[PDB]
Amino acid sequence: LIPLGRKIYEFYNAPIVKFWFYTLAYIGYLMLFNYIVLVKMERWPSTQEWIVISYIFTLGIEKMREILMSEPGKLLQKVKVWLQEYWNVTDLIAILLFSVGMILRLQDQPFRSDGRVIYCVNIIYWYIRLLDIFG
Amino acid sequence: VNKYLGPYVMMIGKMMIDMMYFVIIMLVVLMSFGVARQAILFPNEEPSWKLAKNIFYMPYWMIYGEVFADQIDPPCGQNEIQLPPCKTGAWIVPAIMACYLLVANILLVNLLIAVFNNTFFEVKSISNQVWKFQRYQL
Amino acid sequence: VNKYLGPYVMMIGKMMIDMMYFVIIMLVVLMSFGVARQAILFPNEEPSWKLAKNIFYMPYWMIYGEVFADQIDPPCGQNEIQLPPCKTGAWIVPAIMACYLLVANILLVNLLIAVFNNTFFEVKSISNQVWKFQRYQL
Ligand SMILES: CC(C)CCC[C@@H](C)[C@H]1CC[C@H]2[C@@H]3CC=C4C[C@@H](OC(=O)CCC(=O)O)CC[C@]4(C)[C@H]3CC[C@]12C
Ligand SMILES: CC(C)CCC[C@@H](C)[C@H]1CC[C@H]2[C@@H]3CC=C4C[C@@H](OC(=O)CCC(=O)O)CC[C@]4(C)[C@H]3CC[C@]12C
Ligand SMILES: CC(C)CCC[C@@H](C)[C@H]1CC[C@H]2[C@@H]3CC=C4C[C@@H](OC(=O)CCC(=O)O)CC[C@]4(C)[C@H]3CC[C@]12C
Ligand SMILES: CC(C)CCC[C@@H](C)[C@H]1CC[C@H]2[C@@H]3CC=C4C[C@@H](OC(=O)CCC(=O)O)CC[C@]4(C)[C@H]3CC[C@]12C
Ligand SMILES: CC(C)CCC[C@@H](C)[C@H]1CC[C@H]2[C@@H]3CC=C4C[C@@H](OC(=O)CCC(=O)O)CC[C@]4(C)[C@H]3CC[C@]12C
Ligand SMILES: CC(C)CCC[C@@H](C)[C@H]1CC[C@H]2[C@@H]3CC=C4C[C@@H](OC(=O)CCC(=O)O)CC[C@]4(C)[C@H]3CC[C@]12C
Ligand SMILES: CC(C)CCC[C@@H](C)[C@H]1CC[C@H]2[C@@H]3CC=C4C[C@@H](OC(=O)CCC(=O)O)CC[C@]4(C)[C@H]3CC[C@]12C
Ligand SMILES: CC(C)CCC[C@@H](C)[C@H]1CC[C@H]2[C@@H]3CC=C4C[C@@H](OC(=O)CCC(=O)O)CC[C@]4(C)[C@H]3CC[C@]12C
Ligand SMILES: CC(C)CCC[C@@H](C)[C@H]1CC[C@H]2[C@@H]3CC=C4C[C@@H](OC(=O)CCC(=O)O)CC[C@]4(C)[C@H]3CC[C@]12C
Ligand SMILES: CC(C)CCC[C@@H](C)[C@H]1CC[C@H]2[C@@H]3CC=C4C[C@@H](OC(=O)CCC(=O)O)CC[C@]4(C)[C@H]3CC[C@]12C
Repeated sequence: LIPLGRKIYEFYNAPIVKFWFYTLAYIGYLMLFNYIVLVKMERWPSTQEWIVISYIFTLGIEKMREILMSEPGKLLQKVKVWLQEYWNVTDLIAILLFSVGMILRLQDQPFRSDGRVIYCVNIIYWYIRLLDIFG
Repeated sequence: VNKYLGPYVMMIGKMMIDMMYFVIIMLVVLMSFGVARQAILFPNEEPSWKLAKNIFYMPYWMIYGEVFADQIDPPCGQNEIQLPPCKTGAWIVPAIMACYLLVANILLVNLLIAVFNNTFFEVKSISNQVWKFQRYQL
Repeated sequence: VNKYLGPYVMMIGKMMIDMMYFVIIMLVVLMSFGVARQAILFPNEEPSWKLAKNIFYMPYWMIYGEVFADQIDPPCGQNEIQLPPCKTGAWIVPAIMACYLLVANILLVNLLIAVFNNTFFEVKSISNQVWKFQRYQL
């Protein structure tokens, strides 16, 4: 059983396996975003929208962890060296936009439609961000 | 079998791969504009396969000179007959349509022109030589 | 007779051959789409020469920015007044239209751009020298 566990641990820590797992999760998240923007939403979010919100929140926590686990000591230098990549800047802008849209959506009308609109502009961004996977 | 048509045919077959990569990038941009337009203009929809059709329908014919000009920004919320009320954020649909049409028709088609043009000579020489090779098989 | 218009005219005459080969491949793809569209959308037809006209009519103008958007996929078998029952396989026509428009407008026109650009220099030098030779005949 020990060689089987060694094979499992060696497979799941490979960078190609991690990349394909990230790619499949991103494609599934994008598909769920498509379902929650095409179909109507009620007063409370559905299960698919809760999965999309969880994806956004955990991605934001992961980007914060990438900010904290960097090379400089002083925090402004870590923020500056993380914002030197344009994709990190657009990721931060999109996560803040999703937060604003979800806050507006969790209220009543007419703010729910505003959150829906912000969701549509964000799905434009994530569809463009598929080129990171294509890279 | 013809000395000019044959290498032309396999040259078309060689540029099919560059056309395929172009189709992949156009599929990404087209699907973004279709999803955004359908999701803004139609908020209250049941789960139906017509939504998937409406993702692809109008943005695809927008590449070939049909912008569907009556549906860019139709007058709404106005007595003219009081036209139906405007949906929220419907002004973003012509803006993202402008960005989509610009990116598609001006960037990706011209980029496919450029990659067809700069790889033409090697493909033409290899296609002529491979046709002269396949004369034996014929 | 003009030093710039004359070489331009015989340069056009040189590119007519590449235009002819493009016309042949366009004719194959155009007739395939026209025959398929006419034979699917019109099942019960008598022998008439209008069928041959309908093969070439709308697919040819589809190359020049007129996609006939009212006839791509009209609502059928539905109250608009109930529309005529949808012909069997009528959904195949927009798909093969998509494939035809992609192949024609994006592949073959850009390929003709590629064959016009990479044979331009030899044709231009030959046309200039031939015009300078034919000055004596003029
Ligand atoms: C690994 C990658 C390449 C693919 C992973 C994504 C799919 C497995 C997911 C993404 C979108 C999902 C769909 C999104 C929405 C719905 C509607 C859902 O129906 C309802 O919510 C209403 C009825 C009910 O409550 O069951 C049933 C599941 C389904 C088809 C999901 C099935 C599973 C899908 C296709
Ligand atoms: C990790 C993410 C980014 C993608 C992984 C794909 C699947 C693990 C997910 C995607 C869509 C999900 C489905 C979306 C919608 C539903 C309907 C849902 O129906 C109800 O909850 C009905 C009862 C109720 O209303 O509470 C049951 C779970 C299910 C099938 C989900 C099961 C898990 C699915 C297939
Ligand atoms: C009405 C609609 C559906 C029009 C049909 C579109 C496609 C089904 C056709 C149009 C042009 C065809 C291509 C024209 C030229 C060639 C080259 C030829 O292949 C070779 O000569 C082999 C060597 C080589 O590929 O270079 C046959 C396949 C291919 C790619 C053809 C595959 C089928 C294509 C894409
Ligand atoms: C990125 C580019 C190069 C390719 C992406 C575009 C295609 C994948 C899309 C564009 C037009 C679409 C078609 C538009 C309309 C229809 C009709 C539809 O059938 C019906 O709606 C039934 C009949 C009816 O209800 O009127 C089936 C899908 C289909 C063929 C679509 C299939 C997908 C197509 C070919
Ligand atoms: C990265 C790219 C390739 C993502 C592409 C995503 C969309 C094109 C797909 C993914 C999930 C699909 C949805 C999954 C489930 C459904 C439910 C489905 O509902 C039914 O068929 C009715 C159910 C019944 O009554 O039996 C209608 C299509 C729809 C909305 C699908 C529409 C097309 C979606 C949004
Ligand atoms: C990846 C590149 C190189 C090729 C392009 C592949 C896809 C973009 C195509 C191929 C098959 C297509 C699907 C074939 C059939 C349908 C059913 C169709 O359903 C209807 O139109 C339902 C009828 C109606 O409600 O009117 C909706 C589009 C869809 C999902 C098509 C969406 C576009 C797809 C996924
Ligand atoms: C009103 C409609 C029907 C438009 C008419 C279209 C054709 C009847 C014309 C348009 C451009 C003409 C061409 C323009 C230039 C030339 C070059 C010229 O030929 C030469 O100078 C001889 C040297 C050489 O061919 O290189 C005259 C024939 C040709 C092919 C012409 C043939 C007749 C064409 C195809
Ligand atoms: C592959 C490309 C480069 C060339 C292929 C296209 C032509 C060969 C086609 C496209 C338009 C066709 C024309 C479209 C309409 C007509 C009118 C038609 O006359 C009538 O229908 C009589 C008057 C009437 O009944 O209204 C005679 C054929 C003709 C000239 C067609 C002849 C063949 C044409 C020129
Ligand atoms: C490889 C490519 C170029 C082949 C193209 C073939 C078709 C475009 C042609 C060849 C056979 C033709 C058909 C041959 C016979 C007839 C019968 C003809 O009937 C009449 O004229 C009526 C008889 C009468 O009352 O006198 C009408 C045209 C039609 C359908 C023709 C329409 C055009 C067709 C299908
Ligand atoms: C090979 C390339 C380089 C040149 C293109 C040649 C053909 C594609 C053209 C030239 C003569 C054309 C034909 C000339 C006259 C007619 C009669 C025309 O008859 C009608 O329109 C009948 C009236 C009606 O009912 O509308 C139908 C098209 C047709 C067969 C044309 C079909 C297309 C043809 C064969």
